[PDB]
Amino acid sequence: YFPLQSYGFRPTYGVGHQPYRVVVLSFELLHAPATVCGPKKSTNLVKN
Amino acid sequence: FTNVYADSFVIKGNEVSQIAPGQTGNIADYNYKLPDDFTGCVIAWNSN
Repeated sequence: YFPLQSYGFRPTYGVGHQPYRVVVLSFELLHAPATVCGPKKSTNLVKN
Repeated sequence: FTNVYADSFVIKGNEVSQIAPGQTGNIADYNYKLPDDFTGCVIAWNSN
C-alpha cells in the first residue's frame, strides 16, 4: 500500500473532520543566551 | 476490543469512497451511515 492517504476536505463534513490550521511555537526558556523576544522597555543600569 | 462486530456487504467500484466516515450522498445515506468517529477497518476486495 502507498504510505500516504489524501483526505478530501469538504464544507459538508462535521467539525471533527473539518480542516484546522495549526502553528506550534517550540522554544526553550532556560537556555542561558537569547537572541530573540521581550516586548519590554529598558531602564538604566544602577551598577550598585 | 470487547466485540469486533464485523460487517459484510458487496458494492460496485464506485461506492468505495462512499463507505467512509462523514460522507453524504444517496449511497451511504440510504443504506450504511457509517457514522463519523467510529473506530473502523474497512477491507475492500475485488470479487469480479
